[PDB]
Amino acid sequence: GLATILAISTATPPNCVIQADYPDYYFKITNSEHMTELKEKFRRLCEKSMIRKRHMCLTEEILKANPNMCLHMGTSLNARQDISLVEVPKLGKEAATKAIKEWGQPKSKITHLIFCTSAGVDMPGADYQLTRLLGLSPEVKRMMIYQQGCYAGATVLRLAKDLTENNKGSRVLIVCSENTVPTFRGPSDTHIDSLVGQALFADGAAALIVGADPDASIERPLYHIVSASQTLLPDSDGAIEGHIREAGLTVHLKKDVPAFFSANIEKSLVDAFTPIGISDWNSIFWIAHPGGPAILDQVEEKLGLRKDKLKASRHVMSEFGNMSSACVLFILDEMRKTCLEEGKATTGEGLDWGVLFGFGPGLTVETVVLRSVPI
Amino acid sequence: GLATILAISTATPPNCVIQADYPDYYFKITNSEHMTELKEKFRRLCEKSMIRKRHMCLTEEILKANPNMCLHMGTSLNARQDISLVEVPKLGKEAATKAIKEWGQPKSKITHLIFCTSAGVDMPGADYQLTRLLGLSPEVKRMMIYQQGCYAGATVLRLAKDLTENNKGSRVLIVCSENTVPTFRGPSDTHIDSLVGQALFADGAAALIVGADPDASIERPLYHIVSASQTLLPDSDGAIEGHIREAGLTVHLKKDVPAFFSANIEKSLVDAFTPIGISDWNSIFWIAHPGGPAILDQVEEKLGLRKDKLKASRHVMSEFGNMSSACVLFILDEMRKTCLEEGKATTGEGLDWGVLFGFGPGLTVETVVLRSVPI
Repeated sequence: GLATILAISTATPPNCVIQADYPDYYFKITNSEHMTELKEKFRRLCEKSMIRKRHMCLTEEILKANPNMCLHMGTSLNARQDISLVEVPKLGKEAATKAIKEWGQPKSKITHLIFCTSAGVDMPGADYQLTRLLGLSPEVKRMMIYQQGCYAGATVLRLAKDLTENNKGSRVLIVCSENTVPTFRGPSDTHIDSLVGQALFADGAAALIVGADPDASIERPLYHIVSASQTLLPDSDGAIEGHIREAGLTVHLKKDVPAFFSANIEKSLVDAFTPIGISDWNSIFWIAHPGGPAILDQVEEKLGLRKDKLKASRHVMSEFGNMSSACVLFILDEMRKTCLEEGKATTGEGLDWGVLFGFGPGLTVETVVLRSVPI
Repeated sequence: GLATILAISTATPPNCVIQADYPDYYFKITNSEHMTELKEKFRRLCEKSMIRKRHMCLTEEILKANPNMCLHMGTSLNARQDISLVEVPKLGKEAATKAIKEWGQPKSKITHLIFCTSAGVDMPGADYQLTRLLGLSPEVKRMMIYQQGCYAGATVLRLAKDLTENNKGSRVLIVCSENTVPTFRGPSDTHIDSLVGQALFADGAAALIVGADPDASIERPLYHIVSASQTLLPDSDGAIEGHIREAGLTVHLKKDVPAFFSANIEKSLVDAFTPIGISDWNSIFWIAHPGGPAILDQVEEKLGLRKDKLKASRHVMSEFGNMSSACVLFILDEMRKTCLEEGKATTGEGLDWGVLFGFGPGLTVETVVLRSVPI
């Protein structure tokens, strides 16, 4: 067969933050109102993010209950773990139940589970928690993908393709669940790159069903996963790092990040699409992890993409912020729903071939070649 | 093709502790010599461990510099991470270099990397570090398996099987690297289960090359990975837990653990060997994760295994202790070397079919069916 996405669903915590209001709220709750210049910098970061709103399980009440999380470097990993380790599989279950209901088959037919998160590690992991919460078969074959950051929404597709194509009749449930509990922290003039995360990161979960031999009388293909590649970018060592410490997950970013991704992305397109015979990057549909807005702007400019190629990707970023691995799965869901509602000829904006990109630490570009499905 | 192990190598840190001396050493370096009854309990645990020696990168000198690690619950994750995150890929590279040398092919033919550890998470992960240290191709397809504990030496074989068999010509490098840095801590009267870990856990790394289409002119099969299953045991929730906290990785064990594994292991054997037609568990060769010695004793008793079926597994436990995911890979290396030197007819103690078991949190039994290779 050929790995095929059969259902997609998403979930977010009910609490949302309006990005226009976030600088005042953030500098107040972190006791940082004396940092007037830094607050103006943060306002500019929030304005430039092109995020309208973000969902966050971290409410004002929870932050007031956890003052060490509101320090810049407060000893707080235990408080963060206590919140996030429950929230990650809970939000994952919400998305998974909806995807399983869309699919419409018995959960006993789920043979594999891939769980992905960077919001907190535990033994047994979130894959175990989700298996028990859902009532999956105890013999479900689990793969727990921890702490791989913003490219792992593509990673899980790369993994799912090999799992489903090498196991006749297998059905893989994929769940990505991300949140800001590990990364939220007070500001510091010494650490501007942390501020970037505070402007961008958000909560969300997405779930998919994948199989390589869809039964046309009961299942409905949405996308086919044709190929999946991964590469490290030259000379990019150390550009993005995240450390799990006593103060939570600390983020470290170098100024050069968008230039690294935009200068190297065409190589990934050439390598992925030369065997297909496609070289017109405007003739394919696009899903690009959008959590770095300058990355997409510079990729668009470097490649000469028409300004609407990234519309679905930028829409998810506007309405949800950087939900890490879940973003590209939300974008797939946005695209297939918008294409159905608008009467497009395919789930890929009327086009047959598409590309899905994950970007993250390494640097690392994950490149997935997709095919759409008619109407 | 069919996933085939083509090379195996191992590595350990040079420092080792003799188990007969460890109760005195451990109770001195943790400033706990007044706890005489607890020390006697620890002596009995160390004696019943059937471990002769363990390798550990944690030295007396390093422990003296990290007093927070010597308390039972001292704030110490940062100090642990600082040691472990460099040691994990360093020891992994040592094993990987040896395995690639045995294999004898250029490192540029490695298309995939699986890295597995529970000794500390970082972004980018140990897979990235190993890629750069080894000079693997930037386009190597990486899978980072973090925090899955003592069954993950079987997990990586399950993963490698699907990766190699779905990608023609692919060659996967597997590296498992474990250490005691996150778990070492001082003793406590009300946490005897943590004391168990202090008697058992050890450092080590193993590396393998796997491919599904071995070229007999240049490559040398050692074992074939025929099937790979995973299951959760009934009624076992919470029997083993490990939490990543400000004090490091804390371990929590209920008393019933060996009985859970021994009561349920025959179901896994029947499920795995029914398509092959085997029911005599003495007629297959055995690789069993040995880090819980009572588990192997009860499995041996329950199934009626003859007294030397578990010899290779217990030998690795005796000479190296519980190195978590790396143990079963050490046992595979020990078995194929012993069989070569004893003039056995196959790499599986003269037998054709074998079973490899990982045991870990969940509970979770991973069951891998192997075939040996002749002489």
